[PDB]
Amino acid sequence: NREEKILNREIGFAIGMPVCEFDMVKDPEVQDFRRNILNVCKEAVDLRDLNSPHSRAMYVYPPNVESSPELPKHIYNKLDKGQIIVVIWVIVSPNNDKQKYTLKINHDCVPEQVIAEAIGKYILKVCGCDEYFLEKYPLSQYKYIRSCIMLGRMPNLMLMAKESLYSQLPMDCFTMPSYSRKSLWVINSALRIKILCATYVNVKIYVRTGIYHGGEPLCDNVNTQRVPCSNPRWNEWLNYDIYIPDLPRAARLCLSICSHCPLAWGNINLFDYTDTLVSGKMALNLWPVPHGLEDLLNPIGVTGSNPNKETPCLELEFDWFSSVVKFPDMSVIEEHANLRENDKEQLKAISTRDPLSEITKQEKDFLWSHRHYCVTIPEILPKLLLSVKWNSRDEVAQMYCLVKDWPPIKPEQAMELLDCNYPDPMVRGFAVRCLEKYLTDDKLSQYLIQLVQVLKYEQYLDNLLVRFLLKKALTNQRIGHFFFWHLKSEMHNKTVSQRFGLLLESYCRACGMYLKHLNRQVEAMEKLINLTDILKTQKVQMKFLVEQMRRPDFMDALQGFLSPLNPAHQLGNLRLEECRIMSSAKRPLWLNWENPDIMSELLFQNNEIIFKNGDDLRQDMLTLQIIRIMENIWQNQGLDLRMLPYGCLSIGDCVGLIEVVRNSHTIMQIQCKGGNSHTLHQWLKDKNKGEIYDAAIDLFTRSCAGYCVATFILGIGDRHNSNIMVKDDGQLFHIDFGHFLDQDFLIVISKGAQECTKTREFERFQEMCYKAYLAIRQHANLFINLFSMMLGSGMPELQSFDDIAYIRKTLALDKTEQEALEYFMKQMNDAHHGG
Ligand SMILES: Cc1nc(NC(=O)N2CCC[C@H]2C(N)=O)sc1-c1ccnc(C(C)(C)C(F)(F)F)c1
Repeated sequence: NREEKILNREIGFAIGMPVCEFDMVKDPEVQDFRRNILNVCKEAVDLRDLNSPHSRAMYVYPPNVESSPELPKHIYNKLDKGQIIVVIWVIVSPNNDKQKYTLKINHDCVPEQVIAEAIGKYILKVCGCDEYFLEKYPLSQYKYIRSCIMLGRMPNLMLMAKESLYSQLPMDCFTMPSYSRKSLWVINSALRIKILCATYVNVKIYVRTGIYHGGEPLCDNVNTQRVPCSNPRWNEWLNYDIYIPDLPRAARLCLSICSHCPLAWGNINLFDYTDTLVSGKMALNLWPVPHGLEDLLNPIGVTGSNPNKETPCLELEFDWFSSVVKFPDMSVIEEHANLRENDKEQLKAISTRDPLSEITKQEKDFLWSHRHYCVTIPEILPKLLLSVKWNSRDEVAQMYCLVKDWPPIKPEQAMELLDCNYPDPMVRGFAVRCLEKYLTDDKLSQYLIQLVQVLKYEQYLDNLLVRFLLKKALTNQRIGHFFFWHLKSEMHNKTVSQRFGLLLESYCRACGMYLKHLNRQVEAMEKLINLTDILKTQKVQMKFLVEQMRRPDFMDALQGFLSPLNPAHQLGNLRLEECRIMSSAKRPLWLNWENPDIMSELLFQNNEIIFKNGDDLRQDMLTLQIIRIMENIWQNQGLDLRMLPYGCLSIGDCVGLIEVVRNSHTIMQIQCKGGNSHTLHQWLKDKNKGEIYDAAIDLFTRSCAGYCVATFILGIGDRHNSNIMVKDDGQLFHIDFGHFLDQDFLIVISKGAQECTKTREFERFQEMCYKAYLAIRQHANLFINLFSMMLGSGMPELQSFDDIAYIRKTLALDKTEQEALEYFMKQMNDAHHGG
């Protein structure tokens, strides 16, 4: 076929695993997933082609927008009576002559008004990248115009006739592949499950078991007798304290061959995606030794079986009811389940506490009793759920009248419900139902790294989170682009390869034309991915890389595609001269691309990117996104702390891409230390003289107050002279993040004086440093939720809550607002010896 086979090899390249290899998968829980049940995502395509070509265009080019419509008061003061001056680079002649035009327009206007003033047949293109002003959003909402107003930059916006884009987007529609087309509450018996034997036991060995719903034990942890290692003929019908109807929906039984150190752990759902209590013999390969865990079991893991079949396999014999028993529908459960001194104040004391606050059982019973009032205060839902034992049918039934009827909570609050705890299929249903309705495309863009890692927390392959993420990826090629590259990064993990290959190929069938560009991205990456592996010492390196991009096969894949950091950055022919290799630890690729846009000179004549291959960049993105929200809740309250949360994307295993800031000058190891202690201020002064000397100092403090407290609140690592850089408008920021939660700058704030503490400018630096954590400690629930969502990300730092206790220490969440003022002051006056 010319429509089925046209796509099934492009897909095999854009995932790296042939669709044939997943056609031959014998596991019954893949074919049911891939069938038309997910292919209702074609409705997403129906959404993206509803009103052609405007709907198609808004799909293909996603606006980059700020989540804050109303411009803040200080940014409003950054404007001349709330007015921005923008240059319009009209092109009319067929030649290269450009007719520019300058306009003074109210910052609350719209691209339609810009079109009307400059002169609907035209669209505004950001001059130097394929950023397009298309939909009816205010000018100041776009990140380009908002950043222009913030930095006082001169905004550049060329005019292009719409036909130059409407006719530049060939259509590519959706063709389906060949695969297009008792009750557990009436039994009376304890949980009685047999261990047969282990096929590949490794050298009194016993199976330690237990029922878990979360990290919470659901009964006594039944064990086996101590058989000899040679012949593990267990054959034991272990009797669990858990009565079978009491088994909850997500109650994966946890095996542990234990020599009480677990030789091998493994989770197995006590249900399945069709709500069937697993029966019959089951030979499952067990997962390797727990990663940094000395627990009695390892419920911190994935359900199902191990794809690697060389691991010790244990044989099990589940319940034999001589029939099939199904978990009741939610209607039957719901039918089954069918004051101001502290009953209103203690509740608010709980709600305002972080989810990491260990709720006492004496207070868990208080939370449990006031179900009828905790429903009125929404932000307590993450804590009411933990106030319920999953040992019981009646307890969980009582909750299912609450979390199903719970009024929706704010999206950053509903993102905690998708962690390792809260593993109920309906808790995550509520979390995703809130995340769909309230989360916006740029907040989703920030939080997508979190949402990808919580696919692994839902127990079946056809989640509702999968549906949400796929539908969003089929409407913007930023959710699509970054979702695709997140999954491609997490393909190399065998644990989630089965999920993520199917998810990827579900996306590669309905993304559209972008797949080719996506392939051209992947191809362009896999040469660089190859190139780095070829590379794994500079002049030979420089000439080798020049030779390796001058070849026609290499130069073909490395030209005319889009940046994996920004598809709006239309990469053209490589600037062969300005591409080099650093003398760094992993030797990343400094790569420069000329802009095929006619007028490259406005934003940037050339596009610069760092290509790291060897270091994980999920923690780097985690730091940069925490920085982004911290800035957005500092620069929305009027505390004009200035910083740069820039682009970062890990494209595979420990391989990724970083947008170079060319404005930010050399590292301070040379820009300040010259690879004397007065170099930084002198260099900043000689590069900024006159009446402009205010901001170049004024924005330095606001660029050092917000990063001394960010490196504090999140416990970020050491700040060497090779880790910090500085712009020329006084801005500085940190670039080499990574692992965390584990004076030259002083004289600049005092404007060159060798004595700084006595100065008033140092005092204002302190008084904005304090206001920095005044609101960050007011917004701690968001940060705790975000940190908690990355526990199963595989990051070596976020393994358990014992590491998120570090941010608890740094923010001191237990103390009162007045008492927390001196908490930072102690370490702050310890760092610089007085303040
Ligand atoms: C965001 C960003 N902007 C840069 N800017 C220049 O390097 N510039 C700016 C122009 C000249 C050049 C220079 N020598 O000054 S670097 C950088 C960055 C971000 C993250 N990690 C790194 C490295 C180099 C430490 C790593 F780890 F990748 F090797 C760099």
